[PDB]
Amino acid sequence: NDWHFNIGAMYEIENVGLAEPSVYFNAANGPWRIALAYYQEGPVDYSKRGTWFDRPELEVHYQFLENDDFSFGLTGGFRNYGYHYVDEPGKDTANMQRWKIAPDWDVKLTDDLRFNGWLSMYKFANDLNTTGYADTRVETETGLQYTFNETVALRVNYYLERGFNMDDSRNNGEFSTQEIRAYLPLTLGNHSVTPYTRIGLDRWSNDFNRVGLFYGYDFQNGLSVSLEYAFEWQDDKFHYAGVGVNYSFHHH
Ligand SMILES: CCCCCCCCOCCOCCOCCOCCO
Ligand SMILES: CCCCCCCCOCCOCCOCCOCCO
Repeated sequence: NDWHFNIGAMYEIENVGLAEPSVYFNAANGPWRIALAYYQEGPVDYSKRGTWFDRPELEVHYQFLENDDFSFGLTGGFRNYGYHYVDEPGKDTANMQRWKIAPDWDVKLTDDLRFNGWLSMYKFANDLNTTGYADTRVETETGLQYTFNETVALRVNYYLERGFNMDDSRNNGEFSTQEIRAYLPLTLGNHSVTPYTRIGLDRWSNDFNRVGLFYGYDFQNGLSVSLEYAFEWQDDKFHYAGVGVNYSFHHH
């Protein structure tokens, strides 16, 4: 079968502040896909330093079935969160892993309408007292896709993320987030434009909205780039900007 490879890089900025460079490489053959990525997050002014962390990751995806009427796959993943704390009590480092098992599906309802989504089951282990994370988490984004034509499609999804603790007497990091996410994927030749919105339904930890715009360009020579902006707020204003480059090449 054909070996499909991808290599890429991204640089994101989240300021209310954070600089986040990352790279990745993935290979696919038949129903299998293996992805490796490295992500780092720290203050934009780390030069002045402060707490930061890196996030190596290995994911494997398997496609059980891929037909027009029904498609389903599964991804297994592992990540380590390497924290480096600055000017804070306790040890200055911590390592917490995240194990992920997540099915994804796409089911045809009509020639124009589809029901798709994914669901991730997570386990977090080690240094959770320092880290503050709940040891268990479930997340899901599932919904409907109405396709106008090859150029436009509408997607409206329900989103849920929640943290639980298997450890009966520990309530650290527990939370619940529910949202409605709408996207309007536009494909224009080599251009890709996807304006989207996140409508907060409710969230509690221990109304929030976001509007954004994704843009991607494909040079059709294996190279593609992307730019994206997002604005989130409560009453709490946050800004997000990101740029990326991907190079696609196959085998056989
Ligand atoms: C095969 C191509 C790899 C493409 C680069 C992706 C980056 C992969 O991870 C590098 C690991 O970064 C350093 C940390 O020490 C390793 C910890 O174990 C993490 C599991 O991947
Ligand atoms: C930038 C996105 C443009 C895409 C437009 C498609 C809009 C489609 O309809 C979305 C309708 O759903 C709205 C949100 O859910 C209701 C909110 O919850 C109620 C009270 O908080």
